[PDB]
Amino acid sequence: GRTNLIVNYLPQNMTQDELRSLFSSIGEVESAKLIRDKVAGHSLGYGFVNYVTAKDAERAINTLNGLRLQSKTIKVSYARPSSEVIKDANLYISGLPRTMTQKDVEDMFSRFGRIINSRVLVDQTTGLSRGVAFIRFDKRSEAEEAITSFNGHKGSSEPITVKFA
Repeated sequence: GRTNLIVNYLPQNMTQDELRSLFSSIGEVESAKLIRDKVAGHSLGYGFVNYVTAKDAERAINTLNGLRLQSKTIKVSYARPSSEVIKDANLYISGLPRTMTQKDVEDMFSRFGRIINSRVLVDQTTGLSRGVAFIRFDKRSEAEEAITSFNGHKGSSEPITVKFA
């Protein structure tokens, strides 16, 4: 479920602004970067657009890849491809307590390997923590361990589920 996309063949004078604006128009953007020569200032014509939702990221590619601009036919594609993302040491955890927070959940799983990233899910109406979370590990072996170490647990009502996504 990638949110990061790569853009290039961007017109030479397009600005980090026109980039963002042009990508926001499709969804809601976390951050957009235009790659500039730090010293000389000019656009190297690479763009990184990060969405909040994957939905909108998939939406952006469909609508914006191939967009004709100043004869520049820009290319929108997922920053990470299906070659690498598909091998992420990434697991779904339900059953977690509502009091835990991204960091809390992170530290409690520290003990298995290098935690690349983590997202904790909140409720739609209620808004506060849900007990479901996602966690990415450095390499697979660290995740297996969580699965073996935490799949089933405890004074709470339900057992915690750990398994690959």
